[PDB]
Amino acid sequence: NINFNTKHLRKGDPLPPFNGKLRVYNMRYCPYAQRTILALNAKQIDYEVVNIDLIDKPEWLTTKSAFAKVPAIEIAEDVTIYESLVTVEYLDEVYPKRPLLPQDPLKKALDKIIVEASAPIQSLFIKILKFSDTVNEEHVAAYHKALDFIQEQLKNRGTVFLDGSEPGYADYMIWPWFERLRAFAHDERVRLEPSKYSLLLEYIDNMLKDSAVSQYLIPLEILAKFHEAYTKKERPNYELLN
Ligand SMILES: N[C@@H](CCC(=O)N[C@@H](CS)C(=O)NCC(=O)O)C(=O)O
Ligand SMILES: [K+]
Ligand SMILES: [K+]
Ligand SMILES: [K+]
Repeated sequence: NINFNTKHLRKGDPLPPFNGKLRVYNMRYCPYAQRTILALNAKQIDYEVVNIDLIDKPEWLTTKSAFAKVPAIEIAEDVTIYESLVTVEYLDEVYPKRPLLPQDPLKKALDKIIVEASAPIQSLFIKILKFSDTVNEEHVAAYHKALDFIQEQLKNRGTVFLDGSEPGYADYMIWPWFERLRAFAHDERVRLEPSKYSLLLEYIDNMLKDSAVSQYLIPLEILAKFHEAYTKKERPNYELLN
């Protein structure tokens, strides 16, 4: 029912009036904002998306998102939450069905640790994307430590997904970087050796089939095109899907 690909709004664009639907201030290619989409999808919460041009930001953005970042959710008129993990934790507390976070505090903590474990991945991706020349071997090594740790958590838990037979917070909150890893899979510093990472590669295949993931997937040729702008220092085209 939801259109993920309405125009990204720029300075001079009007602010659509609140209409009752929970609203996400998003940008289609933002992995951080993707966390909020995944959560909303998995929990089957009705919502609407307002896309934001991050190069030429709407004047009224900081009104909704103090740090001028995405995502932000608006849960009522002029009442907003931002910071991706903050938004997801709010939705999990207020919408009880399909709980993303473990109820047991210890298990909850482990999930958050796992998410933190993906920082080196988040880091390598943004470096390769925007500061590619500065990418050294500590970055690449840290990234591999990151993958090792995550795979091992999955191995130890023995389940299909980090959070069980259905993906949960840990899965969804790291997923966007795995979605992106797929498009970096022919840069040599990212490609995964299939013996070492066969369990992780299998998990990624299964994630692609989760309906919260699949309905929001970016076709890989589109994502590569998008990334291309950055590596050339071009002005982003936010409308490739529209
Ligand atoms: N810690 C924040 C970070 C989110 C973030 O970095 N959003 C980026 C987009 S990928 C952004 O809005 N950058 C604003 C800019 O272009 O200055 C979160 O988890 O929500
Ligand atoms: K980014
Ligand atoms: K960033
Ligand atoms: K390309």
